[PDB]
Amino acid sequence: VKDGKTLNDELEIIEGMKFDRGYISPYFINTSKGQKCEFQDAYVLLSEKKISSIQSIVPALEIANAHRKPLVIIAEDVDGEALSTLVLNRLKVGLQVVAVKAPGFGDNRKNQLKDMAIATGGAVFGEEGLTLNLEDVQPHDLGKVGEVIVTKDDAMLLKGKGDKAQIEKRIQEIIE
Amino acid sequence: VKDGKTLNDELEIIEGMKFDRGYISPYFINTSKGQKCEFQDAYVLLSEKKISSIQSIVPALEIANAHRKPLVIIAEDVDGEALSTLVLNRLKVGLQVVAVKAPGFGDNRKNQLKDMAIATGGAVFGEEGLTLNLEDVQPHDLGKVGEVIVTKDDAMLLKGKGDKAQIEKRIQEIIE
Amino acid sequence: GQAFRKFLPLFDRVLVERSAAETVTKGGIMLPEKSQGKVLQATVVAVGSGSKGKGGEIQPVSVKVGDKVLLPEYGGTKVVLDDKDYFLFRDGDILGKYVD
Amino acid sequence: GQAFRKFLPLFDRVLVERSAAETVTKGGIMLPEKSQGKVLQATVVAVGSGSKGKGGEIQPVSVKVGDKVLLPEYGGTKVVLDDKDYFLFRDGDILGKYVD
Amino acid sequence: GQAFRKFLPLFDRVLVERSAAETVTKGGIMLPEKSQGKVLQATVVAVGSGSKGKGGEIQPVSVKVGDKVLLPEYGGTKVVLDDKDYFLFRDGDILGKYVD
Amino acid sequence: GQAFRKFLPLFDRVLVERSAAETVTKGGIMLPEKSQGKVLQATVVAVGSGSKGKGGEIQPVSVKVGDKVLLPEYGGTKVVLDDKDYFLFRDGDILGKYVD
Repeated sequence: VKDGKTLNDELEIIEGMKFDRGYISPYFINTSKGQKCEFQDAYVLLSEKKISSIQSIVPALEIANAHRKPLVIIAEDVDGEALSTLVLNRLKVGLQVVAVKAPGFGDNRKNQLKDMAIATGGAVFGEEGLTLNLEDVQPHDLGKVGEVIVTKDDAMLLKGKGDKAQIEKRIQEIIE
Repeated sequence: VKDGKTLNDELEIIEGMKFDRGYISPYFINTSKGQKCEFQDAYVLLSEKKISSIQSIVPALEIANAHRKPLVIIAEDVDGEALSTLVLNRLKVGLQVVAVKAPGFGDNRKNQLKDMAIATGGAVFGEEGLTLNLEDVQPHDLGKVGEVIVTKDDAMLLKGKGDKAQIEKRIQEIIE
Repeated sequence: GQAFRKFLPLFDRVLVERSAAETVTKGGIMLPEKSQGKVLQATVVAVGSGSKGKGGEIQPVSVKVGDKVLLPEYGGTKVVLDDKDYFLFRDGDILGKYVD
Repeated sequence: GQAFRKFLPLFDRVLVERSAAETVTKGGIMLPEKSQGKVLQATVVAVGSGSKGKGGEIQPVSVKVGDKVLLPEYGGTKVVLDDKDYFLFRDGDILGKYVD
Repeated sequence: GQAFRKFLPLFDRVLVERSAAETVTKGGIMLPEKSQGKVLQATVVAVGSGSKGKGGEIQPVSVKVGDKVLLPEYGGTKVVLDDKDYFLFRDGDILGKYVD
Repeated sequence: GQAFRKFLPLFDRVLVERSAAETVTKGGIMLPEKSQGKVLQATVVAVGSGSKGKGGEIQPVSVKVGDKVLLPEYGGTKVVLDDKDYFLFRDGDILGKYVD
């Protein structure tokens, strides 16, 4: 329950996977609408630690541009260098990308990004004891989500092709 | 006596050797159950000071993998390097290991690790005036335990093949 | 030694031009300018006559004009010719030659 | 002196390739990547023509191509050839040769 | 110059092995390991061919293999051969020879 | 060059022994041990064969064994022979000779 603002009561059913965090740079808006970045059948790059340099970010964008699909970059943060590369590729010829930070303070995000990965199907990069790096990515290593909405304060992934037989195992893990 | 939470009284008999300290990395869980690492007929590596480098930790794991038995690593702490080696060996092919810090806080840990060693049968590494190092270990230098349970807040060793004729001498020492 | 447009290096110096800036990537992506640093591959355009240190006869420079070379990282003086930046190194400092 | 793929080191420089990364151990365990540093054992692939310092005639490099050598720890420049990192040392800096 | 087990130093380097660790004392007492440092007495096992600096002909190393020598304190590189630590010094750095 | 008890210095090194400790004074008083420093007067007992630096033929050491010399203050390595501390200097570092 929250303190509403209208005169009546309202039931809002937040559906899918939504977290209270929006895009970083206000240049990814391709909607011509109420300040939204809207993708369909997009890739997902889930990184635990920051994407600092132009080196680490280039292979994922290469894969995305080769396959010609949009890309969301859910990471701890996008440094100014990779951010500048992303914005540059966006404002000219038109690679479809968008970037967002992680959901939770320090420890919760390490689990929540893994949940997002297995819900969409992929691998979190930069994990402590997994030794997965951004430089060696592959098209089967990126998550796939049907529809993505990113406004200035919240991101929503809706349809993650994430192998439900394994998200069910995750659900059992978290319920136990 | 403790402040219970249920409506009735309860008698809880903590059996074996239990200390209020759980596993470090939440990747050693091989239970598919209530967040437990459960071993049977495991080795025990008791270290007084930290296990920092990959150098010191490798021979014990070599012995464990050669004999094909699980391993518990009770030390003052497991540094990020040896921790990463352990987690890497765990998440892939599947060496059975688990690590925990020491029960005591000061000199009491220096006595309690020795008690655990002689209760399971082995040698505490890093002792002040004993000159026992991790780099030169042997299969008869590791403790042996029948059953081990490690949850997120407490570790329990149950059956230590520790030469009861000497643990009795220890008991006489501590009673005096 | 051979000269360039109204310029001639002295006793050892080699005047070279750095190669392209590498704006875009190999496959399909495109890069900014604050990154990418200074390219280490260059072409030699001016060569000093000969080495002063050599006793008696001068020891001529080994890298001949029109070659591609792998420059070092630090050593080098910025000269401007015709509003084009060229870099003057010493012949010992040039790491490798791209012979092919 | 002998060259490499469109590359040829200058006077004393020698271009070598570091050996394997040593991912797993001898017996049965397997290691991370942040550890294990840079391998000091390498193979020489490119050799400069001769030593500039030698008076009159050039003094040729002694480590010949195709040999295994124990590299030093610090000295060395990173070159990239065909998207493979090779390291250019000086011939004096190469510690030992694995003759066998 | 003479080699060792699949190893050969370059131009001056000498591969020696430090002597025993001196665990116990002379009379009857025994010592720890954090003490006793690194023993300065060693035996030479590998010797480089000859000195690069010497003009024309190479100047061969003076300490011959199989000798005992008083090593210096600081200078020296750690090499590992057959899982045994050997130390590579320069021939100028070796203080004295235990001739007897 | 001449050797000592199972010891022989390398090219320029010279092995000397410092003189007495000067416990008491000249007239009638006596002194402590924390004072009086290290005596600078010594006797040469071991001498290296010759100077490596000399071109072609080796240049033999000038101070011959059995001489008294005025040592410098700083330079010198501590060697232990037969549980007696001897000091290895270089021949250039020895200040003067007590000829008489």
